[PDB]
Amino acid sequence: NVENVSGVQGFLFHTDGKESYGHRAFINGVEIGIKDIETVQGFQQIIPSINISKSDVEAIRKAMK
Amino acid sequence: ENVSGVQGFLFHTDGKESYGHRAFINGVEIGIKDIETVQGFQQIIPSINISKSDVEAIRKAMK
Amino acid sequence: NVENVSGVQGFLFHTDGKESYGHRAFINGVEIGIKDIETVQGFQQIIPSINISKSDVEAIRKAMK
Amino acid sequence: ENVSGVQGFLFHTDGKESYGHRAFINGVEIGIKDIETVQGFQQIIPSINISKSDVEAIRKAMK
Amino acid sequence: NVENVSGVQGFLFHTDGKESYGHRAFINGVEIGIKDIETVQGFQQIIPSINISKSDVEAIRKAMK
Amino acid sequence: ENVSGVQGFLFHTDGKESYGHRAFINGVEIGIKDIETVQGFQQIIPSINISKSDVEAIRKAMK
Amino acid sequence: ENVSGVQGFLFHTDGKESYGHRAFINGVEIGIKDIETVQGFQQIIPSINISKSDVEAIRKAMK
Amino acid sequence: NVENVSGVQGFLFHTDGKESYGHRAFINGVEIGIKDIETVQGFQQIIPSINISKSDVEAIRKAMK
Repeated sequence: NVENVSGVQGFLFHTDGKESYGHRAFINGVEIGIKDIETVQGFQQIIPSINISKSDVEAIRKAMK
Repeated sequence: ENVSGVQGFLFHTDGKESYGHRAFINGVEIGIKDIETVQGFQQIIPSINISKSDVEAIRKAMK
Repeated sequence: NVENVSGVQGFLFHTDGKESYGHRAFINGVEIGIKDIETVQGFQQIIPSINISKSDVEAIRKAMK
Repeated sequence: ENVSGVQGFLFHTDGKESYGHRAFINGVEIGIKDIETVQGFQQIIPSINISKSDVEAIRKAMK
Repeated sequence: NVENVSGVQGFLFHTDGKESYGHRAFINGVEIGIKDIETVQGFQQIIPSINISKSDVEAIRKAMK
Repeated sequence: ENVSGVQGFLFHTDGKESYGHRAFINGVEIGIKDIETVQGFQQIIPSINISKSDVEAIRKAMK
Repeated sequence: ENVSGVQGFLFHTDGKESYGHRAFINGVEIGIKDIETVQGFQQIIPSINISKSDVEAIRKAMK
Repeated sequence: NVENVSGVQGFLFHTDGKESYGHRAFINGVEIGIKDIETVQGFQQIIPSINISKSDVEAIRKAMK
């Protein structure tokens, strides 16, 4: 819809399942772990935050180059 | 602009012979195992119906 | 108008004339036949659906590379 | 974004010497034989009037 | 503002001064003369129509490659 | 999208030493002789004020 | 379109060990010394919170 | 949000601190000084105008190539 001023493309992801892996993100094609909730809430201001099951992360990694 | 860095769609059939949920994500076809992941990606990409008999043709059109 | 999230460019086409060829589509420059109405209704969620006479398909093919 | 993958326009003249309906579609000029096809493409590209005497100049400007 | 579906970039131009040169246009970087008013009204549906004095056409040509 | 195929701006000064109206059109600087042309291009590109003393610096920033 | 010619974001932490205000501007990471500059760039780019412990990972994702 | 017709990307900058450097601008990646207020008000019609402390200009220069 509207232009992306941030120079950041990607999303935060986590699971609400029984085996959490914390919060992680794809940022410009680079997967990282997020250690602090402050950082999660900061990036929630500029990129989407979605749910991904632990069993599906491997497949998402291959699609995100 | 597309802030998510994701282009593609989820697809499945409601016919009698399900192939589960799959997706094209940035030109890469993957299977999706869990409904949590389906609903997560439904927040950022479209989700459409494709019959099992038509998947082969859609595969050739994509990538 | 609005951005294309689907990564799909093209259209469905069919004729309402006397000699139907079923439903077909151009998807990212690739022409395919569509076998099932479920697939037609699915792609109608993301790409246009237009009418093309059987006599005009040959000319449209050459324009769509 | 243009989801249809089609860029161009239909053109015809309402003058006394018709040349039918034609179109530039993705830089390729074609003739259109049937009104069903004209109305189909009118859903996704503009349709304008061009006199027969001006088609040669428009051809040179396109492609 | 909104996307250009026509595959045409340019403008019609004419002068209302004392020495008219008729209607002309830049279409995709190519300057052409327009012979018939039907064509002027057709292209007015998809590209702007502006006034350019005869004395200024030479300078506009050099800017339009 | 910009349908006009023109990117740039008109510029002039209202100071005591006018340099007339000029424009950058697609990275090419030109002089404009007639007010009809100024008002024509004001329909499709912005028109701003630039002092004579600042034109040299704007020229270096453009093209 | 982005008229400012600036893509990026300001970042800081509200934790106990501040690293001040920093920014990624067109893929270049810089420190910002003065609040006037922070408020100036807040007019044109987003400003987000990043914990000190996460800056290393964000650096690797950027540039 | 909306398209940039001007062919100009950048911003004006100045400080309201104790040691002013006047008005300056980045125009298409080129830093210039602005001598006259007429020019400042003209470019304020097409590009943003922001505050930058004198102490921070050096860092902004390196980010703006």
